[PDB]
Amino acid sequence: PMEISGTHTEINLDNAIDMIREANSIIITPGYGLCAAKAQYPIADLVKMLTEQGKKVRFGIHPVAGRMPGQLNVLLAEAGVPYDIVLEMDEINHDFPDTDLVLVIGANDTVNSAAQEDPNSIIAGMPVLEVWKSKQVIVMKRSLGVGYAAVDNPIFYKPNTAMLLGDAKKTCDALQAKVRES
Ligand SMILES: NC(=O)C1=CN([C@@H]2O[C@H](COP(=O)(O)OP(=O)(O)OC[C@H]3O[C@@H](n4cnc5c(N)ncnc54)[C@H](OP(=O)(O)O)[C@@H]3O)[C@@H](O)[C@H]2O)C=CC1
Repeated sequence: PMEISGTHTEINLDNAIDMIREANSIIITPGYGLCAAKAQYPIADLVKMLTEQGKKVRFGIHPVAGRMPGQLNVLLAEAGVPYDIVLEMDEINHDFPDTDLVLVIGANDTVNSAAQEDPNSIIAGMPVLEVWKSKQVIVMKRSLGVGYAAVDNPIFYKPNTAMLLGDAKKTCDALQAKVRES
């Protein structure tokens, strides 16, 4: 007779819009989920608009994000994301504690805090994008399901993390449309 509970929070599009417009510095950490949904385009256009409003918007790429090395770099460039704002993990990782908002779009293992928090984790020690150190995290995926490493992500239950559930393309399209309504 054993039980363990986990509490996560879910936000709506309007709340996500509020957090986005409230933020001045934004880091986006894309993963396989963005690749699967082909969501590079709506996020590229969103970034473009947010940049035009004076916001600091950049991408943080894990060396092993997606299914191929450098896959996210290719897809973001295909969407026309300026190369200057596409940074690698080792360059951008130190900026997390000083960032207002992190949009985790279709990423999980690459942003899994258990790598540093759970000494008995199968991914313990593995370098990750330290997204949880930012003021606010929005995790954009279809649910609280696992990634490739088939492991639970403790960031889903962190106070500063909000889940924005749904297909990456669908969510990014909606956020792109609402921000355009200005
Ligand atoms: N890059 C490489 O060379 C290779 C990488 N790998 C491994 O793959 C992983 C890559 O990391 P990363 O991609 O960040 O983490 P994951 O691949 O583990 O996570 C991808 C997440 O995206 C979500 N997702 C899938 N489809 C959609 C969708 N259409 N819309 C929104 N979300 C979606 C899934 O959650 P949900 O179901 O809830 O939507 C899933 O948790 C690493 O663990 C790495 O070890 C392995 C071999 C090669």
